[PDB]
Amino acid sequence: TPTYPWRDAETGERLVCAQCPPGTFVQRPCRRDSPTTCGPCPPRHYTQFWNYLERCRYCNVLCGEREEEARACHATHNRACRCRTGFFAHAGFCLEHASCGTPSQNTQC
Amino acid sequence: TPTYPWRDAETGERLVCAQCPPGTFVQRPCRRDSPTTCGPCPPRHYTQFWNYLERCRYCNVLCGEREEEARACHATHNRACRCRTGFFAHAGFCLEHASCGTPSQNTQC
Amino acid sequence: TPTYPWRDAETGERLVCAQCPPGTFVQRPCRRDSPTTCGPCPPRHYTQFWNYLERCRYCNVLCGEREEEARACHATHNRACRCRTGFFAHAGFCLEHASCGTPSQNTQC
Amino acid sequence: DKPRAHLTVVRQTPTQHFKNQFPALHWEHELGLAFTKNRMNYTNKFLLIPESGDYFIYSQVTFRGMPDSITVVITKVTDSYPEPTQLLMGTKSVSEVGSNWFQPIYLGAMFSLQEGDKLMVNVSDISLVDYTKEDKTFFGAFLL
Amino acid sequence: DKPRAHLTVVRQTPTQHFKNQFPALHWEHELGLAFTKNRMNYTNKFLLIPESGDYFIYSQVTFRGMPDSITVVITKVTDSYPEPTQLLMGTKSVSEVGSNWFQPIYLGAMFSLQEGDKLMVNVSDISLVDYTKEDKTFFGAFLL
Amino acid sequence: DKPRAHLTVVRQTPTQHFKNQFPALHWEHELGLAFTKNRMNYTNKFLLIPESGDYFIYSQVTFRGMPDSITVVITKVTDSYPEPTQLLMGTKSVSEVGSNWFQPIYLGAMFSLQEGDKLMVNVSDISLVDYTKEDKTFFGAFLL
Repeated sequence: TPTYPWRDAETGERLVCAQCPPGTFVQRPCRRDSPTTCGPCPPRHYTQFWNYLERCRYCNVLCGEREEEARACHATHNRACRCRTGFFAHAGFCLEHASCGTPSQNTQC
Repeated sequence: TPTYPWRDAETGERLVCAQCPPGTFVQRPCRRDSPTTCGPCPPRHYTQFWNYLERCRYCNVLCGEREEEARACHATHNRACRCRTGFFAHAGFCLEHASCGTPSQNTQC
Repeated sequence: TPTYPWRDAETGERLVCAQCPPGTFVQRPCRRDSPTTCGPCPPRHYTQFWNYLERCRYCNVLCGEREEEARACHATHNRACRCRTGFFAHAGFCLEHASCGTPSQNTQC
Repeated sequence: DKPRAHLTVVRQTPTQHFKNQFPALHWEHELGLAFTKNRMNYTNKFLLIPESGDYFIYSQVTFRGMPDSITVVITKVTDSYPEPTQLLMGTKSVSEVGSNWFQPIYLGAMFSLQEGDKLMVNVSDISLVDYTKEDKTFFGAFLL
Repeated sequence: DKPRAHLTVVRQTPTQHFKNQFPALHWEHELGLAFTKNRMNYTNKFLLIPESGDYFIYSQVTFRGMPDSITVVITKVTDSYPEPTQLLMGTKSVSEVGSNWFQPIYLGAMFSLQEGDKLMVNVSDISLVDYTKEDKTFFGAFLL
Repeated sequence: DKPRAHLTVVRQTPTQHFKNQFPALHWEHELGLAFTKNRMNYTNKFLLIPESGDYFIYSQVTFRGMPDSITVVITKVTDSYPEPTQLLMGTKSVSEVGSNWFQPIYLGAMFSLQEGDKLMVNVSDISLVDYTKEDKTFFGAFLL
């Protein structure tokens, strides 16, 4: 279990607080009384790692033309895009492979 | 006659005011007493439509190289530019037409 | 000796002050009592001309790839760069000269 | 405090009404890096000015072509006149190059605006706008 | 309130004095989108700084060629030293392309300036500057 | 007063650790046009945010090639999460052109940042960054 330093909002006693697991975020920080409240990431948001964000990260990757969802927006990861079946990635552009071609690589004649 | 909502500067009674015709602008807004004062557009300014601007629009189009005044700056319209007799417009550049060509179109051999 | 107008910091009597020579800068302005204090330019700084800066100019020219110090950072001038022996300057790029070429000019076969 | 908005790109819903016309862009206004505060409201492609004053206005639109030129215009719309005002233009001729190019166009300046004014961003070709991420195409304004 | 100016392009009167030199541009200072306020004065190609402090300074110059490169420099001039200071440079090599191109160059940053300083914008070639409209080539500054 | 920094380029010490990674740039923070003030500190490639609020952040990186594309990213780093946030990206595909080109890339926008956040500028290829003068490649931020 990871941990983080924090000073209390009521009366500022510096206490070591509990990190929130992937899928969650610090909804309320730990007190001298209670531990850290981890709330679940809301729709279209994620936390992939043990964190102490007070707000989940937004799924901010949209798939373009010549592109499909390689990975959906989960509460534990961002959305990811690969090229469509007709195309392969190169320099940032998803482009065609000329048969007489995997989303990662150009297959040859 | 077009019209516009307004609240009085002296004592804020919401009254419907008269629009100013092309060539003019709202110099003073209408009151409970008097109607809207429309003043004439000053030099190098215009209003093309029924408006309630408190300031006329500036004639902000200058003709470039390979260009002539298609339309002068009037009090009722902005200045407009066409290409010169030697040139025709294309993509934003006024360029030559090769005879062995109207300001709008390329005439051919 | 060049000169400059100034108003006193203690009691604002407008007096004509002495300029500082190349290599120096106005450390303290001239008073009704004493003349202008010129201090020496600190490391990696310069003043090339008679001036009344309260701070010397920084040597802000770094020599790139294909480049060597034409002139070092002195207290009286900025650093300057020419191309290396293998290259000549053109448009801002120091590039090679093809023998079968001075830092300023391309020598030919 | 002072009216502020930073808006980020979304997928563009390609409109049919464009008679030689530059369409406006749709923006995100609350998710990720996007925010609006202090009465600066985003509705329906416009940013509504709540308070008269001097505003710094900026936008970047990243273009990718997989077209003679590419253009961004930031536009002021008022009710007091039927025609908009072009505040800023960034226009770039597209080189023959290779038909697999990408380019940003950045604009930012200061303008005296009036309570009730609507600011929008127009592009030459909506199908060339890169909408894939919020850091590449954005639009913002703040009262100085 | 605070010194502010947004200046717009005008037709450039081509000067003869340029010994391998970058000429300054002439600006509009009161018509259309151009304004100056709160002691920020425009005279004779310069913007006069009335008050010492930190300023955001910006300019766009649109270039059109119908030339190896194109360059914009924003320059500070003081009386206390005979040589100017280059605050910002935007330099772009011009591709062989097609000799019918256009390009903007945009610069903006924050500088500590002193009462009495003069700011001006210099270009590599005045005959390449697009002066046709106020939204394409502009120059501005405001005290933060 | 308010946290402000304008930083200028220096010679880049080419690091070995870059696993398909965009390295950060080193900046000057006190000499020439470079300054930091009011608790806005520069250390070790980062600009440390001293005070939570809305910041205007900007950078230009001039690239010269004597490469498919060139990219600048301005990045926010927090201790509260292991991965950075990309605030701004300026990416430009490099034309076949002539292998003697130069280009600026300019970015500037407004972001809500928190006390303790670190801002840095990352580039696609450090060996393409023009470091020769302070007016060509710079990085800055100021609390609005």
